[PDB]
Amino acid sequence: SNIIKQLEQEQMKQDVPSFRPGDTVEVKVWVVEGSKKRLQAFEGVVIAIRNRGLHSAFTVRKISNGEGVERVFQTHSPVVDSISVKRRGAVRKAKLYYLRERTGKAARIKERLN
Amino acid sequence: MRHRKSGRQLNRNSSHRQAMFRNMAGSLVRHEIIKTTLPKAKELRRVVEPLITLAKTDSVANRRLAFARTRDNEIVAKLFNELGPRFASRAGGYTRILKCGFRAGDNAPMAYIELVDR
Amino acid sequence: AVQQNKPTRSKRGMRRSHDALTAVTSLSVDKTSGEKHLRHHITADGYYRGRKVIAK
Amino acid sequence: MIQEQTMLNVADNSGARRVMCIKVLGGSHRRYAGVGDIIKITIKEAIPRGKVKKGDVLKAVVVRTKKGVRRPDGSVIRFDGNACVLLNNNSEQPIGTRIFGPVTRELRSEKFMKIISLAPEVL
Amino acid sequence: MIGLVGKKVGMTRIFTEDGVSIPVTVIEVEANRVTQVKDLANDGYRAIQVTTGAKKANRVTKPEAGHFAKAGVEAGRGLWEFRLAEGEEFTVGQSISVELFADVKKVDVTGTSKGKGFAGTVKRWNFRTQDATHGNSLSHRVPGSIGQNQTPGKVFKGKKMAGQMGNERVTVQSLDVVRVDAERNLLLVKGAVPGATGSDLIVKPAVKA
RNA sequence: GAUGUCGGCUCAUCACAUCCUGGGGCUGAAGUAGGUCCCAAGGGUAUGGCUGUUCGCCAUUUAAAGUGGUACGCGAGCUGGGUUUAGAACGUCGUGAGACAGUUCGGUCCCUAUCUGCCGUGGGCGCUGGAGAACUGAGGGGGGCUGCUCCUAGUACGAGAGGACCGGAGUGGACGCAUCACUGGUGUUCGGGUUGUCAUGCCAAUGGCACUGCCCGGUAGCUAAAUGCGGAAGAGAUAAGUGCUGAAAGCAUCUAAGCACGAAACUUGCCCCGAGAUGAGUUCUCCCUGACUCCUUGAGAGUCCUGAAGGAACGUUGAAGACGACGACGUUGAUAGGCCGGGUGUGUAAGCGCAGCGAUGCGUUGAGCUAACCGGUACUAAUGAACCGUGAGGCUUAACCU
RNA sequence: AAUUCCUUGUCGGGUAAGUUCCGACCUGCACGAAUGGCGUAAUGAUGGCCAGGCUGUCUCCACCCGAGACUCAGUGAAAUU
RNA sequence: CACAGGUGGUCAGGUAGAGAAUACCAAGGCGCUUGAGAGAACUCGGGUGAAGGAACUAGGCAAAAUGGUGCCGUAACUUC
RNA sequence: AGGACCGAACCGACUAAUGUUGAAAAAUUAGCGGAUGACUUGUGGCUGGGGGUGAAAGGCCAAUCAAACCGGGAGAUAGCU
Ligand SMILES: *C(=O)[C@H](CCSC)NC=O
Ligand SMILES: [Mg+2]
Ligand SMILES: [Mg+2]
Ligand SMILES: [Mg+2]
Ligand SMILES: [Mg+2]
Ligand SMILES: [Mg+2]
Ligand SMILES: [Mg+2]
Ligand SMILES: [Mg+2]
Ligand SMILES: [Mg+2]
Ligand SMILES: [Mg+2]
Ligand SMILES: [Mg+2]
Ligand SMILES: [Mg+2]
Ligand SMILES: [Mg+2]
Ligand SMILES: [Mg+2]
Ligand SMILES: [Mg+2]
Ligand SMILES: [Mg+2]
Ligand SMILES: [Mg+2]
Ligand SMILES: [Mg+2]
Ligand SMILES: [Mg+2]
Ligand SMILES: [Mg+2]
Ligand SMILES: [Mg+2]
Ligand SMILES: [Mg+2]
Ligand SMILES: [Mg+2]
Ligand SMILES: [Mg+2]
Ligand SMILES: [Mg+2]
Ligand SMILES: [Mg+2]
Ligand SMILES: [Mg+2]
Ligand SMILES: [Mg+2]
Ligand SMILES: [Mg+2]
Ligand SMILES: [Mg+2]
Ligand SMILES: [Mg+2]
Ligand SMILES: [Mg+2]
Ligand SMILES: [Mg+2]
Ligand SMILES: [Mg+2]
Ligand SMILES: [Mg+2]
Ligand SMILES: [Mg+2]
Ligand SMILES: [Mg+2]
Ligand SMILES: [Mg+2]
Ligand SMILES: [Mg+2]
Ligand SMILES: [Mg+2]
Ligand SMILES: [Mg+2]
Ligand SMILES: [Mg+2]
Ligand SMILES: [Mg+2]
Ligand SMILES: [Mg+2]
Ligand SMILES: [Mg+2]
Ligand SMILES: [Mg+2]
Ligand SMILES: [Mg+2]
Ligand SMILES: [Mg+2]
Ligand SMILES: [Mg+2]
Ligand SMILES: [Mg+2]
Ligand SMILES: [Mg+2]
Ligand SMILES: [Mg+2]
Ligand SMILES: [Mg+2]
Ligand SMILES: [Mg+2]
Ligand SMILES: [Mg+2]
Ligand SMILES: [Mg+2]
Ligand SMILES: [Mg+2]
Ligand SMILES: [Mg+2]
Ligand SMILES: [Mg+2]
Ligand SMILES: [Mg+2]
Ligand SMILES: [Mg+2]
Ligand SMILES: [Mg+2]
Ligand SMILES: [Mg+2]
Ligand SMILES: [Mg+2]
Ligand SMILES: [Mg+2]
Ligand SMILES: [Mg+2]
Ligand SMILES: [Mg+2]
Ligand SMILES: [Mg+2]
Ligand SMILES: [Mg+2]
Ligand SMILES: [Mg+2]
Ligand SMILES: [Mg+2]
Ligand SMILES: [Mg+2]
Ligand SMILES: [Mg+2]
Ligand SMILES: [Mg+2]
Repeated sequence: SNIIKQLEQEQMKQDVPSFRPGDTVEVKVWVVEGSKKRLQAFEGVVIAIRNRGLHSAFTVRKISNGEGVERVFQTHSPVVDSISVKRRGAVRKAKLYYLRERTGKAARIKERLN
Repeated sequence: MRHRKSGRQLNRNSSHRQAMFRNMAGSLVRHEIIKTTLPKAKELRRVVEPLITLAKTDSVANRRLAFARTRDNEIVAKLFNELGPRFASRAGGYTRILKCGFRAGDNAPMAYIELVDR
Repeated sequence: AVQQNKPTRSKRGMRRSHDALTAVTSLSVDKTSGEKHLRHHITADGYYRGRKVIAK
Repeated sequence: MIQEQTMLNVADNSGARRVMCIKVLGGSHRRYAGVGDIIKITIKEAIPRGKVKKGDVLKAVVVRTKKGVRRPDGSVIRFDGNACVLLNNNSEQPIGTRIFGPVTRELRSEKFMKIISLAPEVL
Repeated sequence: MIGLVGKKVGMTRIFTEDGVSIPVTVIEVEANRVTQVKDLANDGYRAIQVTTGAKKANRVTKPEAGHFAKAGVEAGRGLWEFRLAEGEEFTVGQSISVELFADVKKVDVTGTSKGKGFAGTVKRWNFRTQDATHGNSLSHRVPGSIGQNQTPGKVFKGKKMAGQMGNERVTVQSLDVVRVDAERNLLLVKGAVPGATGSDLIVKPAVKA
C-alpha cells in the first residue's frame, strides 16, 4: 500500500552498498554492554540475501573457534552500523545453503574478477 | 482456506491441467472461437491472452517461448503472423466470453470464448 | 446408524418442504430480435445485447 | 530449543564430551530450553581422566543452539550445534576452567559472569 | 471515552534509534463525522454515532442518505456508535480526528477476525490428534469421545466440536500506541490487531488500565 | 430372541472428605519452615525407566503433581498389550481323552446417523402499513493459574545460625486470543541444475514421461517454533474469623436490637453472543395519501389504474464461504481477468561473436523468465429491462389541540 | 529356566531410573538324561533385550498435491421400522 | 454382474541396462459406460519440514534410512 | 557340484493400511519368502463317507466337514420355546 510505502521509505537507509551471495563482508554492529556503546566486527561469507525494502536482511556465516556461526542482519537496523565487502565471491546461486555441510577445502568460494 | 489463492484446480492434476490448457489455447487460436465449460473458459483466458501479448513483440526468443508453450508450429506461426499484428494496438482483453446456456449431457454451464476481432 | 421407528409421511413432507425448485424470475428479451433468453446468456439464434455473435 | 533426550556437546574443559538433557528446570510442563536456560543432564561420553565421569547427573547451562536467539532488532544468531557448559548441582557455578567456542549476549548476567569472562568471544 | 473507526492499512516495523524493531500495525484513522447524538431524554443512554470514509452516491440508499442529510454530513461507508462518559459532550456534524489519541498510551482494537472457514477440532480448540500409526484406524484427527455414558446420556451444552472459526468480533486489549500522525491521518499501534488488511477497526482508549 | 468386561489414547464433566494458590483459629507458633482444625471448588494440578498393568517402585522436576462419581465415564470415538476360541510347548495333575486365576510364542475389533443431544449454519412466518440502519439490553457464555529475582531489608525476630509479614517493580512457565512486520515451514501454479528416454526433420533450443523423475532455492496465502496481547485493579453482599457498643443476667458477653471489617468462592467490573427477551423493546431515516363495483355489510370480496422506498434475481467477485449466508462492484464502473510500471524470486535466457582441438569459458548480461503481491489503466466481461413489494395502515379508552 | 508359585528372590552388568534382558548363586513349589540331558558353527517373514544410522513414531503438529466428502444434472440402493 | 479376482502354451523390436527387472518408446491397442463445478471439516494415497531425534508405543508398528560396479579391507566363533 | 547365493517369470502369503451392506462370500497397494528343487504346472486317471487323503491342522474331501451332499425311514423325538 502507498501509506506503508512512504512509512518504510521514511526509515530506509541510503548508505547500504551492493553485495551478493558469496561475498565476504564484515559488518560492524553496535554492542551496548555496560553503559558504554562500542562496535563489534562480524566477518564472514554472505550466504543469503532477502530483499524486501525496509524488511531486507542477509545471512553471514563465519567459522569461529571451529564453531560455525550464522547471523541474520536486518539491513536497515540502526544496530547494523556499517557493512564493507572484503572480497567478491563468484557463485552460480542466490542462497548458498550448501556451505553448511562444507568446511575448509570444500567451503572455498571462488573470486569474481569482474 | 484458499485466501488470495488463484487458479482453478478443475478436478485435475497439474500435468493434466497444463496439457489441457495447452490444447485449449491451441484450439482457440486455430478456430478463433470455441465452446467450453464456463470455468474452463475463464481459466483459458489467463493462458491465451499472455500468448498474444508475447506474440506482439516478435523475436526468435519469443517464438521459442510461444512454442515451449502451446508446442505447435502452426499455432505459433498463426500467433506471430496474424494475432500479433491484429492485436498490436489493443492493450489486453483479447478474448470475449459469452455464456450460452447449459450442456445437455451433464448440465454444465457452457460459454463461447472468442477473439475480440473475429 | 439406522432408524428405530419409521418416520411419518408428515416428517417426510416437512423435510421435503425445502426441496422445491425456484422458477426463473423473468426472462430477458433481446433488444433487436425480440427473442427470449436467460439474462446474460446469448439467445438461441445467436444474438446477445443486440448483435449476432455466433454464426448459426 | 533443547528438550529431553537432546544430545548437547560440551563447551568446557570439564571432561564431558556428549551430554543428554533429561529435564528442563524452571516450570511445570516446560518444553524447551534456550541459550541461558538451566537444564539437568547426564554424561553419556566423557574423556578418561576428566573431572567428571560417565553417568553423573548434574545441571548445565545452554550456551549455543541451532535454533539460536533473537535480538531486539529482529536479528538472529544461529550456531551449528547445541552446546552446554556444565554446572555443579548446588553451587551452579561452572565446573570447567575454560570455555570453547563463542557464547552470546544472553548470558551477560550475574549468574554466568564466569562464563562471559572466560569465553573466547561473546556475540 | 469515545473511540474512532479506522482501516487496517497493514503491518510494518519501526526501527528506534536504539536498534529495536517495534512491529506496528498501521491504521488509517481518518476523520469521523458525528451523524447523531443520543441522550438520556430521548434514548436512555448517552452515545454518539459516527461515520467514516465515503460511499457510492448511487449505492447510498434513500433512507441512509436521508439520515446523513439530517446531520448535514457526507455519506460515509458505515455507522458506528460510541458510548459517552459523563464529562464529555459532542455535537452533530463534528469531525473527530486521530489527534484524539495524542495523550493516550494504550488502546483497544476490535475488529472482525479472519474467517478460517469450517475449522476442525484440532484447529479450533487445539485438540490433540491420535497416533498417526500404531494401528490407528480412520481416527487420526477426530474429536474422540464426546461424552460419558448412560449417565448423563447426553452431550453437554458448550461442548467443543468443529464448526465455524474466525470471522467474528475480536478485541485485542492494551496495545501500546507508538505514533499518532494527525497530518497523514495515521495511528501506529505496537502489535497485531484482528482482521485482514482493509478491514474496519474500532480503536478505543484503554479500559483495563 | 446378546446391556462388549482390564489397561492405553482423545475428550471430558460433577462432588468436596482441598494437593497448590486464597482467608482464618490454636500451637509444645521467637524467625524461616511447620503440626492441626475451620471457611473456600475460581483456576491449576508432571515428564520418563520397568511391567499389558490401572497400581507400585525409581530418576528428575513442580506452587501442586488431590481423593472420588460419571456402565470401576468414554471400542455405532481409536487401539488390542491383558484376560476368555481354535495351533504349539513347558512344569504339574490324570492310565487316557484332556486340565490348571500357572506360564510361554501366535492369533480376522463391523455400521452410509432416523430420533434425542451438541457444534455450526441457513429457509419460513411472526413482531399489527412497508423498508434501510444504528442500538439498549433481559439472558447466556468465555476468562479467573502461578512462580522466581530485586527493593523494602540482613530490617523486624533471633545467642547465633538463620531469616520475615505488609507493600512495590522486573521477569518467566503453562494456557488462551489475535496476527504475519520479523525468524522460519510449506509453497506439485515461479526460476534454475541434472539423469534416462521419446518427440518437435536435423544442429541448437525446448516439450512430454519417469512419485513434482531427482534435486536446489523461493512469491502470495496459510502457518508455528515466530511476535503482540490477557488473567487484573476496583466496587457490593458475605463465609470461617475478628471486633465496637450492648442488655437479657446490676457483672460479663461480637448480638438479642444497632454498627464495623472480612477470601481466588457469589453479584459486578474485562471480552463475545444476545429483542423468537411471542415480555418479539427503543431511536433515526425513507416510501406509498387513485377510481369503481357486489354484498355473503365484514378487520368482506372483486375489477380497473398504479408499483413507491426497498428487496430479490442475474452478472463480475472477495483476506466471506461445504451449500445457503455475509461483503464489494455492475459502465455515473477499478468488481474480476487482461495490459502497463514496479516489487519479488531464481539467477547472467536465446541468438550472435570471441578463446579453446573439445567439453567449456568469456562479452551483449545481472540478463532472461517471473503465480497468488503493489500502484495504475475500461481493453474484455459485469446490458435497457424484467420480477417481488403497494396505493396512508383495526378497535377501545385516556390526555392533549378543537 | 518356554519349567520358579512366594517373586519385581538375592548379587553383579547395562540405564538418570530396567517387573523385561545378560552373567551368576541354588532355597529345583513342580529340570534331568532318546514322551532324550547339556552344548552347538551355519540357517530363521522365529521370541526377548541392547546400540549406531535414520526419521512427523513423538514433542506438536503446519502446509501442499491428488481421490472422496460439499453443490448442480442423470440414474438410484440397504440394513432397520 | 459388462465383477480390480482366476485361467495352459506360442511370438516377443529400439535406447540405457547383466537382464524376460526397470525408465521412455515402436508394431499394435487403449483413456478403464456417469459427468461438471467448488477447493470446508474429516477419511484415503502421497510430498516436504524448523530445533529435537524413539522422548511415541504393548513393541521403532509404520515411515525414514541403506541400496550398483571395481578396488582396499574385514572380528569373535567354526562342523574349517 | 550344490534340497548353494542374489534376483524377474512362476509358486506362496510374514507385516502394515485400505476395504469390512467390499471392486472381491479372503482381494488391492507398499514391502515380504522360495525361485534346479522334498520345485512348479497342463492334460488324463485312481482312492469315497465311520470311508478316502493327510511333511498332522481334526486339515482337505465342489464357498458345506469332530464324520460330505441328495433322496428316503420322516410329520424321528422335543417334560423346551
Ligand atoms: C466369560 O465370562 C465370558 C467370556 C468367555 S468367551 C471366551 N464373557 C461374557 O461376557
Ligand atoms: Mg485473487
Ligand atoms: Mg467429480
Ligand atoms: Mg508427472
Ligand atoms: Mg427397540
Ligand atoms: Mg432436502
Ligand atoms: Mg476465509
Ligand atoms: Mg499428543
Ligand atoms: Mg490411517
Ligand atoms: Mg432385543
Ligand atoms: Mg470444606
Ligand atoms: Mg461454583
Ligand atoms: Mg469471580
Ligand atoms: Mg508412570
Ligand atoms: Mg529403551
Ligand atoms: Mg515396557
Ligand atoms: Mg470402564
Ligand atoms: Mg475416573
Ligand atoms: Mg476400554
Ligand atoms: Mg471401530
Ligand atoms: Mg459407546
Ligand atoms: Mg453404544
Ligand atoms: Mg492379544
Ligand atoms: Mg490348544
Ligand atoms: Mg429419541
Ligand atoms: Mg512470516
Ligand atoms: Mg508479506
Ligand atoms: Mg523461507
Ligand atoms: Mg512463505
Ligand atoms: Mg520446494
Ligand atoms: Mg540437441
Ligand atoms: Mg509420451
Ligand atoms: Mg454491659
Ligand atoms: Mg530483484
Ligand atoms: Mg534454460
Ligand atoms: Mg526375578
Ligand atoms: Mg542399577
Ligand atoms: Mg538389578
Ligand atoms: Mg538369567
Ligand atoms: Mg521334560
Ligand atoms: Mg520330566
Ligand atoms: Mg524317558
Ligand atoms: Mg528336543
Ligand atoms: Mg524356512
Ligand atoms: Mg536407538
Ligand atoms: Mg444428485
Ligand atoms: Mg465396465
Ligand atoms: Mg498362469
Ligand atoms: Mg527390450
Ligand atoms: Mg515392464
Ligand atoms: Mg502408435
Ligand atoms: Mg483436498
Ligand atoms: Mg495424510
Ligand atoms: Mg516424507
Ligand atoms: Mg522435522
Ligand atoms: Mg529447505
Ligand atoms: Mg533439520
Ligand atoms: Mg510413555
Ligand atoms: Mg519409551
Ligand atoms: Mg518395519
Ligand atoms: Mg537354491
Ligand atoms: Mg500353503
Ligand atoms: Mg504383492
Ligand atoms: Mg519376490
Ligand atoms: Mg534363503
Ligand atoms: Mg531368491
Ligand atoms: Mg509333473
Ligand atoms: Mg451313507
Ligand atoms: Mg487340537
Ligand atoms: Mg469347502
Ligand atoms: Mg455320526
Ligand atoms: Mg418311524
Ligand atoms: Mg425325510
Ligand atoms: Mg418335526
